[PDB]
Amino acid sequence: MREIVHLQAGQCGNQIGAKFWEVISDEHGIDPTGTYHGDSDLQLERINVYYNEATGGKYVPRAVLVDLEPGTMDSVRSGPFGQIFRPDNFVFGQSGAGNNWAKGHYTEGAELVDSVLDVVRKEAESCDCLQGFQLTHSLGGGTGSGMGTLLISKIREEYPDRIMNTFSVVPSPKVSDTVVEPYNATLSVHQLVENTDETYCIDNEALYDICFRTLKLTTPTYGDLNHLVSATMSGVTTCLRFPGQLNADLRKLAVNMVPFPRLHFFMPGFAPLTSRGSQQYRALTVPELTQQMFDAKNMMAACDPRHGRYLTVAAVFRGRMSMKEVDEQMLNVQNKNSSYFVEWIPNNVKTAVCDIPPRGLKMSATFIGNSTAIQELFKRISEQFTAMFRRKAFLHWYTGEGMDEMEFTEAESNMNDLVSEYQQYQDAT
Amino acid sequence: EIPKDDLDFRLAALYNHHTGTFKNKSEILTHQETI
Amino acid sequence: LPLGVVSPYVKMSSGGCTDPLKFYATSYCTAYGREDFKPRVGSHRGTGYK
Amino acid sequence: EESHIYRVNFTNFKETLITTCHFESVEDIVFPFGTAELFATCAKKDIRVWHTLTNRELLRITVPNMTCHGIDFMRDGKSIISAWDDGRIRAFAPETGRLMYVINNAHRIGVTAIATTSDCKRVISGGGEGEVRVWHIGHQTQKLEEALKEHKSSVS
Amino acid sequence: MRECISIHVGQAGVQIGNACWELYCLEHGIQPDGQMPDSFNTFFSETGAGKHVPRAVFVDLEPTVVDEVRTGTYRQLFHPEQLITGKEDAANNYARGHYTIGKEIVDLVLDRIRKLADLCTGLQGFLIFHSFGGGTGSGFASLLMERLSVDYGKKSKLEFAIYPAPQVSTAVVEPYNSILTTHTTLEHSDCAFMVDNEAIYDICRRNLDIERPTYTNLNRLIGQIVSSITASLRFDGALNVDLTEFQTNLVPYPRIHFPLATYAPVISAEKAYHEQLSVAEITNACFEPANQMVKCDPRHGKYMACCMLYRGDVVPKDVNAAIATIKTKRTIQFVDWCPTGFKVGINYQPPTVVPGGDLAKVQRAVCMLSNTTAIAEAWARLDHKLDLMYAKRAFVHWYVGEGMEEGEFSEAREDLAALEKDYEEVGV
Amino acid sequence: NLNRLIGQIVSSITASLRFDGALNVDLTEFQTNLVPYPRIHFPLATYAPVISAEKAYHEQLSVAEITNACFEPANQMVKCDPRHGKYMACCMLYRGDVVPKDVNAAIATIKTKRTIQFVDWCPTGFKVGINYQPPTVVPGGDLAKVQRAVCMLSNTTAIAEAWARLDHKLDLMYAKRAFVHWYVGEGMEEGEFSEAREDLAALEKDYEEVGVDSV
Amino acid sequence: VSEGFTVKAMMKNSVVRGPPSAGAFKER
Amino acid sequence: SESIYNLIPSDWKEPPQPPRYVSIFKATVKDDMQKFKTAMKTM
Amino acid sequence: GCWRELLRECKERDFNKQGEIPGPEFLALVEKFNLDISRDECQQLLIKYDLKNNGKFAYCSFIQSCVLLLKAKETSLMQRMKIQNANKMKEAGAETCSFYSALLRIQPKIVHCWRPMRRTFKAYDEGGTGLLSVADFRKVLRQYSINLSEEEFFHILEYYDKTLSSKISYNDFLRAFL
Ligand SMILES: Nc1nc2c(ncn2[C@@H]2O[C@H](COP(=O)(O)OP(=O)(O)OP(=O)(O)O)[C@@H](O)[C@H]2O)c(=O)[nH]1
Ligand SMILES: Nc1nc2c(ncn2[C@@H]2O[C@H](COP(=O)(O)OP(=O)(O)O)[C@@H](O)[C@H]2O)c(=O)[nH]1
Ligand SMILES: [Mg+2]
Repeated sequence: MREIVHLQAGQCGNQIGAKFWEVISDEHGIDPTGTYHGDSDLQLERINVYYNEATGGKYVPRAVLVDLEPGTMDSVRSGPFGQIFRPDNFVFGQSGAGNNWAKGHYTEGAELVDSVLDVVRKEAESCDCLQGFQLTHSLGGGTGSGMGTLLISKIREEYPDRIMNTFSVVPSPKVSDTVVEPYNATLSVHQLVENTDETYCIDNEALYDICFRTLKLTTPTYGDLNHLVSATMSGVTTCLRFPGQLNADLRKLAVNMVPFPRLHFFMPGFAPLTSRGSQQYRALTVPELTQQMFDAKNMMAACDPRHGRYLTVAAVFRGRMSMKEVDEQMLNVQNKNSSYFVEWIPNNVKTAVCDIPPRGLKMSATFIGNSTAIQELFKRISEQFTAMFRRKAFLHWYTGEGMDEMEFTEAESNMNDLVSEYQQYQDAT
Repeated sequence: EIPKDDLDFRLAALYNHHTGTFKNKSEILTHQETI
Repeated sequence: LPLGVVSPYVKMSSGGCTDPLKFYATSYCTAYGREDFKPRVGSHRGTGYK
Repeated sequence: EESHIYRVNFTNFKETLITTCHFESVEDIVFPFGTAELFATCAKKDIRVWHTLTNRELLRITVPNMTCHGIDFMRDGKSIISAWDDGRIRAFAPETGRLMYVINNAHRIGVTAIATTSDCKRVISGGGEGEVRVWHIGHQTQKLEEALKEHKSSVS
Repeated sequence: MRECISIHVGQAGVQIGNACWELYCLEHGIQPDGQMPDSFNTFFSETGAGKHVPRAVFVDLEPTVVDEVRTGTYRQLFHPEQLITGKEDAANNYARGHYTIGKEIVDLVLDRIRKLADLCTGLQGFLIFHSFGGGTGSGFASLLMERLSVDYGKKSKLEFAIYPAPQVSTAVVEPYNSILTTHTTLEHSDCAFMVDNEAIYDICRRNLDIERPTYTNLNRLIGQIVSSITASLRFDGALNVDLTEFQTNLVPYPRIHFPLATYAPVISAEKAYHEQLSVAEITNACFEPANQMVKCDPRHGKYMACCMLYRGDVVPKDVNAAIATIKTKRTIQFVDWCPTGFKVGINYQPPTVVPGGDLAKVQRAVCMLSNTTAIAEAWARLDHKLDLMYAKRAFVHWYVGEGMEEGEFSEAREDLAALEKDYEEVGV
Repeated sequence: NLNRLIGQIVSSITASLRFDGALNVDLTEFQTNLVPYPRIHFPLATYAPVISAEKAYHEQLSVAEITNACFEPANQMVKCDPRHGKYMACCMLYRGDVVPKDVNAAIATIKTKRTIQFVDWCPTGFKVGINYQPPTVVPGGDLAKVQRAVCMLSNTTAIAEAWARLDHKLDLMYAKRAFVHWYVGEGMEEGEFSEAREDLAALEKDYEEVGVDSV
Repeated sequence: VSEGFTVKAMMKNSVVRGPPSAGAFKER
Repeated sequence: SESIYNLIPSDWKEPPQPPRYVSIFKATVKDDMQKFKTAMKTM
Repeated sequence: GCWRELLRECKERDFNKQGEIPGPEFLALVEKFNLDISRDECQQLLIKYDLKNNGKFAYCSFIQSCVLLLKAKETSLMQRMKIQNANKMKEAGAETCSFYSALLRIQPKIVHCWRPMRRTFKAYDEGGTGLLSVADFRKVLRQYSINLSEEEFFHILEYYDKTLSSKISYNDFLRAFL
């Protein structure tokens, strides 16, 4: 019907996917063996979206795990859900990129991209009518950001009319995890601008703050951050797996949101995030959903609204709720805050209501928002890159691997004109 | 132009029954007016 | 699969639950849906001797 | 060879015709009545009607290997009678050049002069032998009422 | 006979029909399996073993909402190929549903339409349900109307559309879909009813004591209105109105066809104790600007015609008293060139109560149908919303990139400009 | 399933031998009505109410629309397109609850439509058969218990496309004598293939000669 | 461009290269 | 019946299209959209 | 800063296209738009810049030096630049006055749309090289409403394609605008 082939490139992509498939299998009643023990018949009607059929009534995901070094996939395999993947889908090589975009894009990814292209051609053509692909990766690394965009470049030419989503993890303003991270960021953004229809910007300490303040967890883990990203990635595609009073797939969210084919970088958000001790201090209604949805402390990016203007906002609801309440909340949130929404678009909120919440919750919501204030991510990345590149700070680890300075120059100029275009649509009559 | 379902299936359908291998229901009755 | 046809996973399915207290109560089943109603199959009657 | 001048770009070879003319002696321009923005010409093998504001060509009619001594219109633009050198008088439509009729042996040499009466009924022609001939033009038939005989040379 | 074919296109059409056909089945006594445990002849074809099949084509490009009909309690009622689904939906794009996705499913729908029309000897007209916001409810529901207008000629094609609400909405590209569908509503329809969800929300909030309503109540109200419109083809009446007989009295001109439905008694059961639901009391409830199904005050314009469709224990001796009472007041102002301005239809079957519904069982009801000038202000909001967004070409690359030329956006706006001028100039 | 359907078609032909009918046709009457000339004796076959039990019980299956189900260009059971051929004679066999005026009205409906073309040397163009016994359902089968059934045996010009395909499929092989030595070796000579070819070329031209209108 | 009996060939829209060559009909 | 005077080029420049009909409710819909619109009330 | 004014009020008094206009018809009319003036500038800028041995002054060359770059001095370091893929042109040039006029007429459009124009130059048959075909160049120019006549395209192509190679560098064409 409408199937999604899920790609995960790099250590960040593999560790995100290892939790994404766990939360999806718990949502669809799939055990670690791979069988089905669902309590309702609605959990298997649309199991062909993510799961392929096997002999003996077994369900395997449409996952392609890509890594330059097989090190992270021992931890992926040894986990609780590591044995549900088909072993032919694991693609790996001999050496790693070592946080080098150039190595994983030119020298080490050029011979590993063929096997991945074969496995995605085999997986994509076992489908009835493919809707689109899906990539999870990070922009600061070398394999997930170098190979992760070569994959999109090769896939887009073969499938030019499908959906390419990228749940990317963007670099961090306060402290980093990679010294050469601005180079990888500016190189990967230049590919992500042309080659994707939807891109999700996810910041790490946005997740850290969310866990420490809105969840009030004393000691988190990267597993909790991956759970947040998995929950905000499952709720986007929840209207094409369950029925509802208003349906919206990936293409309906893409058409309603991007007004121009460049402004496709968004802000995720998950609204029912209760505290560890403050569950009894709330009366769960739709106004609290909207209030925690639009609170600027609840975004998944370190860049904020109230410095820019919302262009389009998505709101995918889950649960049995009334539609007058949802509609009046979205009317109030635009009317009462009339300066952070653009004036040339009369309605900036697209709403979708499904029927089945996540298991254990009564209602749910998933913010997706196109803001003109995403550009301070790109502005800061450009400032860090113009600090590093002008003095050839680490360029010899790239130019000796068959790169050229012109490629960094394209990668910077494209982001700078994207910043200029966001500024032009920031203020307009 | 069609006063009967038979003329809807006939005449204006472009499905050649001799060179049409294993079409489904939705592609037998494709009309010239659609194009 | 043909264009205007049901899926094999939907051709034999019970749908959602009509009881609102259930977790999997669809809006359609709670609105338009009845418990303890078994539908019937039709027939065709007539012969030329008639 | 025939007077055309082209301008064609070197990339992918698209040509543009910018100048047209005859390629022999031209004679007997005839203006239509009333209007002044069109006029007609005749020469060897070609009869052409020109636009006079932008100096371009609208149509050409050809009888090969022949020369037209003179042409004339009618009162309303139904035909162009022409005096070719083969002893024939030919009438074409004002556009699309369709042959309306033909007078086969008009004169023992080619018809030199030509005229037109206002009632669209009589055509006066003169040959190289010296005969002045009046011709009756009908809807179906084209006849000769009388050949008038004084001249001892071609009729100018 | 007096048969009608119901064409339900899009999610709005399918979810409207899930209440409409429940109402029809409860009206005619037909069980959900199609078997009772000649009044049904306009909506049901009777296979010779007590099996009645609806004359409905449930159409969608998305296989989710139709699949609940196929697995619900009503799975045996419908023919299996009367419920036609696609593979990909239109994704709120007019161009997709009109040029790309709906072009491969249109002919199956026309085939089923011909199947249903062949079984019916005397066909009155079609009943088309759709919404102006969505993709398949606008693009495909505008291609199918063009095909039906070419093929079926002089038959009536009523349409019940969900217009965008004035203040609230649910999509961003709603003005683009609603502007482009104005040409086929103008040219390929005989009567074009409009409702918007905010007016019905106000009715369900104020007249019914229902905080937090959903789409089910709105669909039930629309089903009640469409039942009262077609009730005179099923049950006897004092003054029966046909689908043609109200058209000659409602539309003055071939372009002025945009009535406004109004169901008068809309009260819950605990407010019906203190109300005496008389004919005169429900008659002047139709003219109150708080009960119109499109948010526009009729006081801003002039009434041009009316088709008052009564039902139940109504005698023609007090309809005239109510009409005279309406004509006394000067708030309800009529037009210069129409002195009579009233068509009265009286049926006898009282409206039925749907179990699980909110409306109280009433012995008298009336559906008011009025061609008032005030509907012209519902187009001005859409006009302003269109040229606010088309000023610097937002969302145009999605429509242009699928088989739609850029210039079609301007002509669909010139059409609405001419329609607005024709509607506003004709009252004065 | 193919064999079961073929069994239904064959049982429709011999239905007038084992059951009483209004207007019955025996096997000798299958031959002076269907075969115009001593060579054109290859008629198509079809079955009208081929429908599953999930959709059989919803529509009434009367005479006036299962008669159209036989002339549909996608219900014919040989891959030859009737729209490029003119019918010569059709043998309609009805069984079940059929009254002889419904057949008459349906056949008049067929003859009114100008797409279904018949030859000018055959104004009658039909052979009626009505039987009172409905077709027998088989448990575990795919067809449903239907009170009417129509089998149509139509002799059409349109079958000249299939033999034009068979002649080309011998044309491809015989020019290199492929697989001929596997046939010569057992009591057969080389010249017998060209004999079959010239006979089929004659049969191909016979359809054109019978199909051309008489001035 | 495809190569043969590979997953890129059985695709809605593909171009498949033919066999390379033969030996005869040309001089040795 | 065929004339030479039909060989005269003619175009007859079409008049400019009349200005688009701006409605008499434009002020009302502008004030209706601008009402209930405060800035920075919840965020 | 007043380039449109000095062009609109110089093409009207131009008698026939290429014909320039004499001295005082420039010196008195730079006071019309209040240009900063000096006689020492006037003497050289009139007499030294009369490149046909006549009293007429070449407007196109002077205003070409005024507004259109065509000759970069790299503007010192620590200064951000715009076009980055130039110097792939094998030293071609004719530099007729009509070339400068065509450049000036096209000038207000390219500066408005060159960030999306360069990428449709790129996506149309580049690979990475920096050279497009003439026909594709005309197709890309027309898609942004830059429409060039036959004379205009002749004078454009005589500067960026000397060897009749049917390949034109697009960055070097875009360099003489920004
Ligand atoms: N009254 C009413 N309106 C509905 C209902 N469901 C959807 N709508 C309206 O439909 C509009 C959007 O179109 P949808 O029906 O949701 O979707 P669609 O018509 O199938 O078009 P696509 O999904 O884009 O293919 C919204 O503006 C709603 O107002 C409903 O149940 N009742
Ligand atoms: N959310 C999340 N982020 C991670 C995880 N592991 C690494 N990252 C982030 O990914 C960024 C760099 O990715 P990296 O590990 O270098 O990917 P690689 O190129 O495959 O090695 C760092 O900034 C990390 O913060 C994880 O498990 N979850
Ligand atoms: Mg939909």
